[PDB]
Formats: sequence, C-alpha cells, structure tokens
Amino acid sequence: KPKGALAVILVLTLTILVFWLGVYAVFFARG
Amino acid sequence: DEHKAHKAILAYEKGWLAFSLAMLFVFIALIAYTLATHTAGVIPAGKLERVDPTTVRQEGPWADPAQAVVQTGPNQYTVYVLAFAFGYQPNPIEVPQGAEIVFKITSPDVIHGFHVEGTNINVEVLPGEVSTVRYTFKRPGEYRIICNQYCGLGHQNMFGTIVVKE
Amino acid sequence: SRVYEAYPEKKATLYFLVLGFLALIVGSLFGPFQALNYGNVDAYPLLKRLLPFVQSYYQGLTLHGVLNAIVFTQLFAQAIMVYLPARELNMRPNMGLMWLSWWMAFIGLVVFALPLLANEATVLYTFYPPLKGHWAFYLGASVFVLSTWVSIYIVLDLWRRWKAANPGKVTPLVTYMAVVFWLMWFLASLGLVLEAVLFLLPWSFGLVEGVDPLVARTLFWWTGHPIVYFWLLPAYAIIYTILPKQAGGKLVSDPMARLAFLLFLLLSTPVGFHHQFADPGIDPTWKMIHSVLTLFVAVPSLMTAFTVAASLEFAGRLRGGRGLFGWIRALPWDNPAFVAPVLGLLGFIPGGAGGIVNASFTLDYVVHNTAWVPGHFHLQVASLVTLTAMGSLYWLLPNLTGKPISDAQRRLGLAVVWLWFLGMMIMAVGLHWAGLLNVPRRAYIAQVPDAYPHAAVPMVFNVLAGIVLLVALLLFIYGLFSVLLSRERKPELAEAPLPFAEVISGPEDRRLVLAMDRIGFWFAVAAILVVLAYGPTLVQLFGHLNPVPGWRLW
Ligand code: HAS
Ligand code: HEM
Ligand SMILES: CCCCCCCC/C=C\CCCCCCCC(=O)OC[C@H](O)CO
Ligand SMILES: CCCCCCCC/C=C\CCCCCCCC(=O)OC[C@H](O)CO
Ligand SMILES: CCCCCCCC/C=C\CCCCCCCC(=O)OC[C@H](O)CO
Ligand SMILES: CCCCCCCC/C=C\CCCCCCCC(=O)OC[C@H](O)CO
Ligand SMILES: CCCCCCCC/C=C\CCCCCCCC(=O)OC[C@H](O)CO
Ligand SMILES: CCCCCCCC/C=C\CCCCCCCC(=O)OC[C@H](O)CO
Ligand SMILES: CCCCCCCC/C=C\CCCCCCCC(=O)OC[C@H](O)CO
Ligand SMILES: CCCCCCCC/C=C\CCCCCCCC(=O)OC[C@H](O)CO
Ligand SMILES: CCCCCCCC/C=C\CCCCCCCC(=O)OC[C@H](O)CO
Ligand code: CUA
Ligand SMILES: [O-][O-]
Ligand SMILES: [Cu+2]
Repeated sequence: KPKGALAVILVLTLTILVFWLGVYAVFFARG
Repeated sequence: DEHKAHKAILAYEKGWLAFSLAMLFVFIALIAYTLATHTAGVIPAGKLERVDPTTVRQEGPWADPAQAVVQTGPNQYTVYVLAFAFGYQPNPIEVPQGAEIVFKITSPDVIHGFHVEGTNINVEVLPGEVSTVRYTFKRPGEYRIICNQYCGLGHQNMFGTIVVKE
Repeated sequence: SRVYEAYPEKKATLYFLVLGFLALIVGSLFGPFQALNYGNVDAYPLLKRLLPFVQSYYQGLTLHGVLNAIVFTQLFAQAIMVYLPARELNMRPNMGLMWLSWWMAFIGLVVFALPLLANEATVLYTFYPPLKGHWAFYLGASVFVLSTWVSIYIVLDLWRRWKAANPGKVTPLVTYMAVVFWLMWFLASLGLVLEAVLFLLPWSFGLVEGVDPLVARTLFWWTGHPIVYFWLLPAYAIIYTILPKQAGGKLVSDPMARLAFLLFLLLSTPVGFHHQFADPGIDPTWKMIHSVLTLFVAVPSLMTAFTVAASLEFAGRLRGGRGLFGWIRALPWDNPAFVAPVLGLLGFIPGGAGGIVNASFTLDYVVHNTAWVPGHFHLQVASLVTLTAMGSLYWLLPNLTGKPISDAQRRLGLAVVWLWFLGMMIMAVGLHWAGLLNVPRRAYIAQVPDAYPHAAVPMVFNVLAGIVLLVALLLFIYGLFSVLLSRERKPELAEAPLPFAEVISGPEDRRLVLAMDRIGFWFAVAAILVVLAYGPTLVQLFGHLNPVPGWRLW
C-alpha cells in the first residue's frame, strides 16, 4: 500500500481542517 | 511489482477521493448553517439599489451626516454612511448596543472598503450602488472602520469610527 | 544552427521563456520593498533613489502585479503548453502563427508598459473602475492577452493534424492536457475581452462618460478566477509528465491525470462570484451556488496531491528508500529540476487550505481584502508556479539552446530554489497572521506606523522574508545571466529528447480514457455551465446599468 502518499494526504487533511475550523471559530467570535 | 503497486495506488486513491468529497460536503453543510443564523446579516443585500454619486452629498439621505441615524424599528436603526476619498461620514457613527443596525453605504467617487474591525462587517462600497448589511453590536465601545479596497494615494490612512453606546 | 532549421519552434519557445523571466525579474524587484512595508519598515526612499521614475508605493504594486502575475505567467504558459505537445507529437507548430503570437505579446507589453512607467495607470492589476487609467494600458493589455488566442489556434491545429494522421487513436497525454487547457482558457477569457470591448476601451478613449463598476467587476472575475488555473496548469503538465522521470520513477496513472485536467476544463470558469462575496447587487443564492462549485474546483488538486505523491513515493522506493520516510530521503535532492516543483508542492498544502477557506462564502468576511489573501496566493503562484518554472530552466534551457549547466551553476540553482521557497513560507506566515489581525492588503502601512500595533509579531516575519527573498532574487539574476551569456554550446543537448516520464499501465478503464477524449462534448458542457452560472446575473445587470464618472486619485 502507498503509505507515503497516505502520509502526505494526512498532512494535507490536517492542514485543511486546522485552517477551516480555525476561521469558522473566528467568524463566530466576531458575529 | 509495478502491476501490484499500481493496483494498490488506485485502490487507496479512490478511498482518499471519497474522504475528500465527504470533507468538502461537511464544509458546505457548516456554511449553510451560518446562512440560517443572525451572523448572515453581514451578507450584502442582493437587490439592486441605484443612486447618483454626483448628487449624493447635495440631496437625499447622505446629504446631512447629523441626520444619518434613523430609527426604523422598535429595536432597529438604519445608518446612511458615505465612504469617500478619504474618510467616512458621519464620524463617528453612533449607535445603541443590542440594537439591529442596518448600514446603507455608498460612495461619491471610487470603490472603497468598509471593514469594521472586531466584526464580520466587510463590504465593498461601489459608486452608484447602495451596499446594505446588518449587524447587532453586543459590546459597547469604539470600533475602527478600515478601508480595505485600494482607492488611491490616500488609501492607507482612510479610517472611520463607530461608537456603540451602553 | 542546423538545429533551429529542423526545430524552429525551439527558438520561438526560447523567446517566450526569456521575455517571461525578464518580466519576472523586473516585477520582483518591488517584492522585497513590499515585504518590508508589511513589516512596518519604509524602504521606498531607497527604491526611489535607485529607480527615480517610481512615484509611489502603489505604482510599484501595479508593476509588481502586472509583470509577475499577468506577464510572466502567460509567457510561461505559452512556452510550455505549445512546445511540450509539439515535441510529444513530434510535429511542427505553424511557425508563422507562433511568431505572430510572440510579437503580439511583445508589442502589447511595450504599449501598456509606457503608461505604467509614466505613472498614468496606477490602478493595480485588477484595474477596478472608476479608477481610470490611460487608454494605452487597456489597449496594450488587451493585445497582450489576445496573443493567447493565437496559441489556442496553434495547439488545436496540431491536435487535428495528428488526429487526421492517426484515425481512431486516443489523444496522447501531454496533448490532451494542452487541448483541454487551451479550450478552458478560451471560455475563461471572454469575461475580460467583453469587459474591455464593451466598457473599458470606449471609456478610456472618451467615447462614453462612465462605466458601471458592478458589471465591470462581474465580467472581470468571470476571467479572474480561471486565469489562476491558466497560470497553474503549465506547472501541472510538468509535474505530471516530466517530474516523475526527474525523480527516478514513472507517472502512476495516465487516466487520473487526464481526469484532473478534464475537471479543470469544466469547473475553472463558473465560480467567480467567490471574488464578489462582499459585493452589493449580486443575489446571495448565486453566491452560494458559486461557493459550492468553487469547493468542487478544489477536487482536481486534491486528486493531484495523491497521484503526484504516489508517483514520488514509487520513485523513492525504486531508488532504495524503505520505511515511512526513507522514500523521501532516497529522491534526487541534488537536482534543482526535481527540487523546485517538489518544494512548490509542499507550500501548496497551506496555499490550498487557505483557498478552501476563501471559497466558503461567510468565512470570506473574516479574510476578504486583508493580508491573508496575498499570503494565500504567494503560496500558489509566487511559489509553486514560479519554482516549477525556475526548475524547468535546468532541463528546458539546454534543450532549447544547447548550452550546458555546469556543476557550479547546478549548486547555485539549488541555493536559489531553497531560499525562494523558504522566503515564501516565511512571508506566508507573516501575511496570513497579519490578515487575521485585520491588516488590509494593497496598503502602504509603513507610512501609518502606529496603525497596526497588534501585528508587531507577524511583521517581523515579513521583514525576514523581504531580506531572504532579496538574496534569492539577486542570486537568480546572477544565475540566469550566467547561463544565458555563457560561451559554450553543445548541440547534442539541443537534440536530446525531452525527459518525458513513462507511465504505469493497468487493465484500467480504456473506456474512461475514451470517454474523456470526447473533447467537443466536454467543451460544450463547460460552456453550458458558464451560461447557467453567469447568465441570470448578467441579464439582470445589463438591464439595469448605472455608469459613473472616472477618477484619477494618484
Ligand atoms: C496559481 C494561483 C492560484 C491558485 C492555484 C489558487 C487556488 C485556489 N484559490 Fe485562490 N482564491 C480563492 C480560492 C481558491 C481555491 C478554492 C483554490 C483551490 O483551487 C485550491 C486547491 C488546492 C489544494 C486542495 C492543495 C492540494 C495540494 C497539493 C497538490 C500538494 C501536495 C504535495 C505533494 C504531492 C508533495 C509531497 C512530496 C514530498 C517530498 C513529501 C478565493 C475565493 O474563494 C479568493 C478570493 C478571496 C478574497 O476575499 O479576495 C482567492 C484569491 C486569490 C488571488 C487574489 C486575487 C486578487 O488579487 O483579488 C489570487 C491571485 C489567487 C491565486 C490562486 N488561487 N487566489
Ligand atoms: C521576491 C518575491 C516576491 C515578494 C517579496 C513579494 C511580496 C509581495 C507582497 C508583500 C505583496 C503584498 C503587497 C500589498 O498587498 O500591498 C505582494 C503583492 C502581489 N504579489 Fe508578490 N512578491 C514576490 C513575488 C511574486 C511573484 C513571483 C508573483 C506572481 C508570480 C507575485 C504576485 C503578486 C500579486 C498578484 C500581488 C497583488 C497585487 C495587487 O494586490 O494589486 N509576487 N507581493
Ligand atoms: C508555512 C507557511 C504556511 C502559512 C501558514 C498560515 C498560518 C495560518 C494557519 C491557520 C489559520 C487558523 C486560524 C487561526 C485562528 C485560531 C483562533 C481560534 O481558535 O479562534 C477562537 C477565538 O476566540 C477567535 O476570536
Ligand atoms: C482532528 C483529527 C483529524 C483526523 C481526520 C482523519 C484524516 C483521514 C485522512 C485520510 C483518509 C484517506 C482515505 C483512506 C483510504 C480508504 C481505504 C481504502 O480505500 O483501502 C482499501 C484497499 O482496497 C485495501 O487494499
Ligand atoms: C458516517 C458518519 C456520518 C457523521 C458525519 C456528520 C458530520 C458532523 C460534522 C458537522 C455537523 C454539523 C454541525 C452543525 C452545528 C453547527 C453549530 C455551530 O457551529 O454553532 C455555532 C454557534 O455557536 C451558534 O450560532
Ligand atoms: C500562525 C498563525 C497564528 C495566528 C494567530 C491567530 C490570530 C487571530 C486572533 C484574533 C482573531 C479574533 C478576533 C476577535 C474579535 C474581537 C476584537 C474586539 O473585541 O475588538 C472590537 C472592539 O473595539 C472592542 O470594544
Ligand atoms: C516559518 C516557516 C519556515 C520553515 C519552512 C520549512 C518548511 C519545511 C522545509 C522543508 C521540507 C522538505 C522535506 C524534505 C527534505 C529533503 C531533504 C532530504 O531528505 O535529503 C536527503 C539527503 O540529502 C540525500 O539526498
Ligand atoms: C509539509 C507541508 C507543510 C504543511 C504544514 C504547514 C501548515 C501550518 C498549519 C497550521 C499552523 C497554525 C498554528 C495554529 C495557531 C493557533 C492560533 C492560536 O493559538 O491562537 C490563540 C488565539 O489568540 C486565541 O484567541
Ligand atoms: C544564517 C542566519 C539566519 C538568519 C535568520 C534570523 C532568524 C529569524 C529571526 C529574526 C529575523 C530578524 C529580522 C528582523 C529585523 C528587525 C525587525 C524589526 O523591524 O523590529 C521590530 C521591532 O518590534 C521594532 O520595535
Ligand atoms: C541568506 C539570507 C538570509 C539572511 C537573513 C538574515 C537576517 C538578519 C538577522 C539578524 C540580524 C538582525 C540584527 C539587526 C537588528 C536591527 C533592527 C532594526 O534596525 O530595526 C528597525 C528599528 O525598529 C527602527 O526603529
Ligand atoms: C453534490 C451532491 C450531489 C451530487 C452527487 C455527486 C457525488 C458523486 C460523485 C462521483 C461518483 C463517483 C462514481 C465513480 C464510479 C466510476 C468507477 C470507476 O471509474 O472505477 C472503476 C475501476 O477502474 C475498476 O474497478
Ligand atoms: Cu478608501 Cu482605500
Ligand atoms: O482566484 O483564486
Ligand atoms: Cu478565484
């Protein structure tokens, strides 16, 4: 199995989630 | 070897693509939620409201800044704001805390931004058009308005003030 | 040279590349000054001593945006996405047209550059009315961009000539990429051509008194989104079809590569309201529709992330790398043509993450028109696209010129690529963080040094980045000229095949490749999608026009 490619998409997913949920929290804080 | 690697790569790629689609779908649902709440008030009105930028300072609701704040409901105020090179009128904009504020903003010259620091109010102001957004200030105090659309050499010092009274 | 006689397309390709890199050098000169500004340090006095024609921060920013993001990117795209398909097919482009395209771009550039340099069009690379630039800016820019319509003709011609000689064969991979790319661009480009012909040109010539700013921005952003995919896809063509060979492996899937490009053809254009979330007079339902479709345009890059990572992993294992990290270590980190796109791909992770935030309608109110936006796009175009182009020079330049890269020039290239990457990452941190603290973009903030005290920390990152990138830029200029002005010529280097990768083939779906090769049909679907996404709004806007007078505020 492509464990290396999976590691990359894990880093990508975590980054997307941190960015998105982070800004979502800011949006509500400023609402 | 190459056949086996290829098979495994495609199998796990399909799993990734389904996951990524799921994630994007969850974001869409979370956005839809925002649209059903009071926080969506900052989305500009879609309806076209045309005005003439060459007469806005002489006739109509932007002509006298001291009359810009109008009570339009039991707990609602409409505020006629002019964004212009390089400032905002009235200055300050004075509103009660806990009231729904309907900002109606236009420009007599070029495009300006209207970004109220500490809030989600962030709206482009186009000459000839009225930008209408809504917000309720929960905390009293002074809020800065920043022009965040390049409008010429005066852009970086173009600021205004909203005072939210207790 | 007998080489240029047999392959005249090498010389025209070289002219596009060199003109592009010159534009990049000139536009980039302003970069370190801008990064210092975003670090609250004013170095404009120094800049004006060196370049006395520079009248303001904003004239510099206009030059930076136009030269780097419009000129360099277009010229790179025209070089790569004509020359690569031509070499894959082993066919000659219509050379009359190729040279016409170059001269249109060169003349267009000269014509708009004059007013820019004379401080007559300090309106930024978006040129939003009613800010009113000199007619030569709009005319020169229109001619520059229309150069690409010739390129579209050239590649469609190559493809049709090849299909005539090879009835019932599927389009080869690189040529499939280029065909769908150029067809996407044609549809994409209509917004700006309409904006220029109907509004900006008659206005700047004094034929009409005003322009409606809302209709102008709407037409602008019809093109303004897909133009970024126009910038990206030449880099993607290299990353899919050349990089795996440079890495020591193979492309792990031809079909998945074609599928990514097909999705770009369908989804790049009908999404531009994501630049207009903060605009009045556009219905919120239509904003939500574009938001959803923008989240969909992210899918081809999410796909690319896996297809490419798996190809690099395969290369690393072929070269002896074992475990979970060994495959990375085993890759050819001594080759700048490998290193540059790979570093660009790493920075594209946070770049992509920020793009998905931007696309999310209400979340855009947090970040719109703040420093966050430049933080996002420097990761995408100033890092990935630019690095892929810089790396290309270590394989593409010798192929076009016969000029060898010395071991010393190779090492200098590694240094440039790493410093450029690192400087972009540091600046991205400073800009995203400043953006979250409400610092506006497009602002000479160093001239209001007490206005943003909360941003003191990220401002330090911006100063550091300005310094790092200045060094990277100076080393790049030195490196590029050392190659372009070197004496030696080895014609066998110009006659060598391009380093195109082999593909791992499997039982697959030959039917999927056949389905994707229905290009005429997919082009029609793409066009319909644009009609459905833009039509209803544009009908309303055109029936309620409110033109307003122009202004010069510089
Ligand atoms: C080439 C340049 C650009 C690309 C690409 C790009 C992509 C996106 N953007 Fe953007 N952007 C927006 C949304 C997106 C979205 C959803 C994406 C998506 O297409 C991104 C998807 C990408 C990913 C999901 C990343 C995939 C990761 C990969 C492929 C890397 C994998 C790593 C590997 C394989 C390495 C492994 C190797 C090892 C050794 C380990 C929005 C709105 O939704 C705005 C307006 C905001 C506002 O308020 O003004 C915006 C504004 C900008 C502007 C400013 C325009 C202006 O001047 O006003 C520019 C120039 C720009 C450029 C670019 N943008 N963007
Ligand atoms: C030496 C490298 C570079 C540095 C230090 C640099 C720095 C900057 C900074 C700090 C800004 C924000 C300025 C502002 O909002 O007022 C900016 C704007 C910009 N940069 Fe760069 N940059 C560089 C390279 C590039 C390149 C290679 C691209 C394109 C390929 C690019 C495209 C742009 C664009 C499009 C803008 C926005 C212009 C506008 O808002 O009108 N940059 N850059
Ligand atoms: C390396 C180069 C890449 C550049 C990397 C860019 C950095 C931005 C990263 C994450 C954004 C996450 C948003 C951060 C906001 C979190 C704050 C929070 O948790 O919000 C609650 C608070 O109450 C609100 O007021
Ligand atoms: C805050 C916590 C955040 C953490 C969020 C979790 C991140 C999930 C990441 C990637 C999923 C990738 C998809 C996995 C692949 C699916 C399995 C598959 O397809 O494998 C079957 C294969 O055929 C067998 O041989
Ligand atoms: C097979 C597994 C399927 C399960 C997968 C389900 C996805 C769960 C994620 C998000 C749900 C959305 C939650 C919506 C609630 C939003 C509330 C919120 O964020 O509140 C904001 C603020 O505090 C007040 O306005
Ligand atoms: C690596 C990147 C790390 C970045 C770190 C994240 C920075 C985000 C911080 C704050 C955003 C939340 C804003 C909350 C708004 C409150 C402001 C406020 O209350 O001010 C208005 C008024 O003036 C008072 O009376
Ligand atoms: C504030 C932000 C600034 C920090 C930004 C840093 C971002 C991450 C840097 C590099 C990742 C590259 C990972 C891969 C490293 C390759 C080196 C390697 O494995 O080399 C093997 C050896 O040289 C035999 O060739
Ligand atoms: C291998 C490729 C590289 C990809 C990886 C790089 C992406 C960076 C992502 C997240 C860092 C952001 C750090 C999160 C900072 C949280 C903000 C915080 O703590 O803020 C507190 C706030 O003040 C409370 O009100
Ligand atoms: C090989 C050597 C690697 C070098 C990597 C250095 C490590 C990164 C840390 C700091 C960068 C310092 C640059 C910042 C310059 C001064 C910042 C400034 O303007 O000071 C702000 C202060 O808050 C005013 O009150
Ligand atoms: C290879 C390229 C990477 C090279 C990166 C090296 C960056 C320099 C790092 C440390 C020296 C900083 C020490 C000097 C600090 C002076 C700060 C200063 O003068 O700041 C302005 C001040 O705020 C006015 O009021
Ligand atoms: C937006 C919500 C409503 C709209 C819903 C959109 C979501 C559906 C998307 C894709 C379906 C995937 C179907 C792909 C199946 C094709 C099978 C294939 O190609 O795989 C065969 C393999 O090669 C041999 O085993
Ligand atoms: Cu008003 Cu910038
Ligand atoms: O434009 O993203
Ligand atoms: Cu876009």
